[PDB]
Amino acid sequence: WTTIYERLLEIKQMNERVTKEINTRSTVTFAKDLDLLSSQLSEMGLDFVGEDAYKQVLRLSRRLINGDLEHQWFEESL
DNA sequence: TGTCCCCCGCGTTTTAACCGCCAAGGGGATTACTCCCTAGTCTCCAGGCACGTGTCAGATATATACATCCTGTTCTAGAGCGGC
Repeated sequence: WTTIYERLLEIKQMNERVTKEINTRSTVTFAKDLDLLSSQLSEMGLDFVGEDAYKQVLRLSRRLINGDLEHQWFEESL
């Protein structure tokens, strides 16, 4: 329990920085023109944009325990 | 018959083998729609089969000729003996 608690503390302490990192993810428009952005997790909804990172990680852990997340995709998302 | 070197029995230390556990994602298995081509005939005709036959390559034949193998004779090297 203390190990899981400290892991989630490590998640939450930098959460206020990563949340504004993905919220202000300034995608360059030139790569938008000829389609080089990584849209692998954007197709099935594993992206973190427009939403708090900790709550999304909580739902991700819930579905990861549920066994319908295709583990390596959750690995790449993290 | 001998030998010696090639293989077996055993001590030690790694080493990957098997089972313990977890996902992954191509992939075997199943179901369904549909579409091509293969089952089944009609007719025929042109390639395939039975018959007939001139013929041209193979076999028989034999003196001739290969052709290699066996054997006899001679050449040369090696060991033994005798003299200086």
